[PDB]
Amino acid sequence: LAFFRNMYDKYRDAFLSHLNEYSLEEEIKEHISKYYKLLFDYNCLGGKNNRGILVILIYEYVKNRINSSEWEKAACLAWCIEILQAAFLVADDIMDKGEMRRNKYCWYLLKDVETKNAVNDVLLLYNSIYKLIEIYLRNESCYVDVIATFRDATLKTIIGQHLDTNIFSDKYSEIDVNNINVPEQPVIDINMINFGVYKNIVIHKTAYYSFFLPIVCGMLLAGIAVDNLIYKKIEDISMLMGEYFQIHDDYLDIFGDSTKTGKVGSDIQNNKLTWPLIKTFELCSEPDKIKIVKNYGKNNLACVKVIDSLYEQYKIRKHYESYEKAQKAKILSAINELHHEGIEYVLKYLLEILFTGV
Amino acid sequence: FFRNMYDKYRDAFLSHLNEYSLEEEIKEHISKYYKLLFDYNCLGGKNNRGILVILIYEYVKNSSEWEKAACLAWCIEILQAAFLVADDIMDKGEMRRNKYCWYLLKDVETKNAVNDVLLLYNSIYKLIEIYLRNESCYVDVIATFRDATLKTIIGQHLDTNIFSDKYSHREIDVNNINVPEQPVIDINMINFGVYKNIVIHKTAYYSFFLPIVCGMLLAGIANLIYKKIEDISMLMGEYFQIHDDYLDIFGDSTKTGKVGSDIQNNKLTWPLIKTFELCSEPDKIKIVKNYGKNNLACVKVIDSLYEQYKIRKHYESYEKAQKAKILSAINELHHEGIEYVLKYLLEILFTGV
Ligand SMILES: O=P(O)(O)C(O)(Cn1ccnc1)P(=O)(O)O
Ligand SMILES: O=P(O)(O)C(O)(Cn1ccnc1)P(=O)(O)O
Ligand SMILES: C=C(C)CCOP(=O)(O)OP(=O)(O)O
Ligand SMILES: C=C(C)CCOP(=O)(O)OP(=O)(O)O
Ligand SMILES: [Mg+2]
Ligand SMILES: [Mg+2]
Ligand SMILES: [Mg+2]
Ligand SMILES: [Mg+2]
Ligand SMILES: [Mg+2]
Ligand SMILES: [Mg+2]
Repeated sequence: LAFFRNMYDKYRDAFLSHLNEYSLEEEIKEHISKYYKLLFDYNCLGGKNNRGILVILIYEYVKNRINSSEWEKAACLAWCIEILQAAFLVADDIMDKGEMRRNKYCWYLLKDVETKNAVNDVLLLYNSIYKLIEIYLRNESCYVDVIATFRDATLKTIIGQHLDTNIFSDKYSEIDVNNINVPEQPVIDINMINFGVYKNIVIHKTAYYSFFLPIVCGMLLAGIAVDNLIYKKIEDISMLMGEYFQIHDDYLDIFGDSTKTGKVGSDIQNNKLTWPLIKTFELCSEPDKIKIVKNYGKNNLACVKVIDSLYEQYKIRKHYESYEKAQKAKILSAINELHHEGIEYVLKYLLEILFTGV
Repeated sequence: FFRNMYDKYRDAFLSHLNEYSLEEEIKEHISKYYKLLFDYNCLGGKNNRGILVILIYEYVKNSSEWEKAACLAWCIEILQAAFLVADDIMDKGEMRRNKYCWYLLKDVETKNAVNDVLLLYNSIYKLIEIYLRNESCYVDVIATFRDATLKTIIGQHLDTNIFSDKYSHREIDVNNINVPEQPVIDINMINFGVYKNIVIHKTAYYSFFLPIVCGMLLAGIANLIYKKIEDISMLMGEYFQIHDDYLDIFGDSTKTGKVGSDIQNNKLTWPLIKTFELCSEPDKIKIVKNYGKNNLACVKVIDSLYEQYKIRKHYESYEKAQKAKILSAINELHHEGIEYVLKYLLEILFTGV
C-alpha cells in the first residue's frame, strides 16, 4: 500500500521514458515530457485510489507472502486502473459538461488543453496502460488474460456511458444522418424510468471497471486459474457493489458538498437517469410526474429547484439511507459465500472505506 | 473480396455486444446505433490500408487464412475510422468522405463521438482476439497496433499544439479556463525537420508501417527487413501527408470528400514551410499577421501567397523527387513480392483500388 503510493512516479516515468525514445527533436521531446507529465499528474492523482488499492490488497490476501519484483507488477496493474479511471473521467466530464474534478478544473476546460487535446489525451491515457503492462508483465503467464480483462472491462463501460448519455434520446424514444442543424430538446422518457434499465446502465458504466477489473487483476496476478468458479462469484459481487457505489454517487449529485466530493452536481440539468429520479417516480403523485417531465433536464435555476424540492418532499435522503442499509447487507451476504478468507476481509474492508477512501 | 467480408467483422463485433446482460429492447437500441457507427465511419474511403494488408500477405506467402488477413485489414480500417472521428472533432471538420462528420449529427454530437472513438478503438482488439488469438503472432500483432496508435496520438498532439503558447520557460496554466488562446504561428517551428517529426507520427505509422507489418507477421516473418520497412513507411507517410496538405489548399472538396481547414486551424503545413522558405521578409510578416485566423480576408492573404510563390509547382516537383526516393528504398528491400506490392501501392495511393 505504501509501495503503491510511492511508486506512482515509477510508472508515470517509465511511460514518459518510452516516448522519450521516439524519433523527435530534443526540444520537441522536452515539450511532450512536460505536457504529458502534467496530464498524468493532473488526472491520475487527487482521488481516493480505491481501485488501485483494491488490486494491491486482493493480490496480497490471495498470496501467502511477496518480493519487491512481485509488488512492482501488482502496483503496476494498480496504477493502470488509476490511469483507466483518469481516461474515463476526462471523457466523462466532456460528456457531462463537468466543471470541477477532484477540486480542480476539469482538464478539457483548460485553455491550454480544450476538448481537442482532451479527446487525444483520453486515447493516450488508455494506451499507456497497455504499454506499462507490457513493460512490467510481458513474461507473466497471466499477461494475455490481464490485457483481455482491461479491454472487456473498458468495452462494458463504453457501452454504459453510451446508455447513460442516450437513454432518453430521440434516437430511442431511426438515426438521422442529414441533421446537423436541428438540436434535440432534452426530454425524459417515462418508459425508461425503472430500476431494470437503471441497473443495465450502472453495472456497465461503473461496476466492471471499478470493482470487477481491479479484483480480477489482483487474482490473475496472484495466480488463480481463469476457470475457477470464484471469478463468477466475484463478478456477481462486483455488480452488487457497482450499483451500490453508483447510487451513492447519484445521491451525492444532489446532497453532497462540492468541496468534499470535489465535483459539481449536474444530473438534473444534464437529463440523467439516476436513482433519485427513479425512486421519486416510484413514490410521487401523478401531477408530480407531469412536474418532473416539465422541469427536469433544464439548465435553469427555477427548474432544478422544482426537482430538488420534490426530492425533499419525497424524502429521497431517507429512501437512500434505507437502500444503503439493505444493499450493504446483500453485498455482505454474497461476500460470505466466497469461501476465501483473504478476499473476504479485503472486500469487507473495501465496503467500509468505499465512500471515504483510506 | 475485401469488401464482401466487411459485414462479417462488424457483425461479429455487434454479436459480442449482444451477449451483454441488457434488456432486449436496449440490445436492439444498441445494435442500431453501433451498426451505423461502423457503417458510417468505416465505409467510403480508398481502403488503401486494408488492401495493403491483404496484398502484402499474398505476396509474402486458403479461405481461412484470408479470414485472418481480412480481419486485420478491416481492423486498420476501423482504426482509420477512430482516428478520423477524433481528428474531425480536433480539426473542426465539416465533411468526411462527402458526408457530415459524425460529431456534427444532432443524434450523436461530440459527447457521443468521444465515446465512439473508444468503442471503435477497442472493437479492433476484440476482433483480433476472435480471429487470431491462437496465432503465434497474436501478441506481436496487438503490440504493433498499440505502438502505432501511441505514435499517432503523439503526432496528433504535435499537429494540434506545435504553435501554441505553452510551447512558445513557462507551465501549462491550470487556472485558465476563461482566456482563450489567440492562435499565432511560431516561426521557430516552421522548418521541415519539425514537420517530418509530426507527419511520421500522425500518419506514417498507422498508414504504412502498420498495414505492411500486419501482413508480414501473419505470413510468418520473424528480422532486419522490419527496419527497412519502417524506413520506407516513413518516406511514404511524409509523401502522403504532403499530398494531403496540398489537397487542403488546392483540392476540390467534392472530390476530396472533405472541407479544407489548415490555414484557419493554424496547422504546420508543407505549403506553409515551403512558402516561408521562398518568401520575402514582408510576406513573412503577412504570414504571421494572417495565419491561424478563422477569417476570410486572412485565409485569402495566405492563399494568395501560395499562388504567388507557386506552391502547386513546388509540390509537383516534390512529388516527383520523393516518389523516386521511395522507389530507391523499395529496390533495397531484396524481397520481390513486398517490392511489387509497394510499387503498386505507390501508383494507386492517391486514387485507391
Ligand atoms: O455520475 P457519472 O456517471 O457521470 C460519474 O460517476 C462518473 N462515472 C463514469 C462512469 N461511472 C461513473 P461522476 O458523477 O463522477 O461525474
Ligand atoms: O490533415 P489531417 O492530419 O487532419 C488528415 O489528413 C487526417 N489525418 C489524421 C492523422 N493523419 C492524417 P485530414 O486532412 O483527412 O483531416
Ligand atoms: C465511478 C463513480 C461512481 C464516480 C467516480 O469514482 P471515484 O469516487 O472512485 O473517483 P476518485 O476517487 O478516483 O476521485
Ligand atoms: C492519413 C491521411 C492523410 C488522412 C486521410 O486518409 P486517406 O486519404 O487514407 O482516407 P480514406 O481513403 O480512408 O478516406
Ligand atoms: Mg460524470
Ligand atoms: Mg457521466
Ligand atoms: Mg455522478
Ligand atoms: Mg488533423
Ligand atoms: Mg483533419
Ligand atoms: Mg489534411
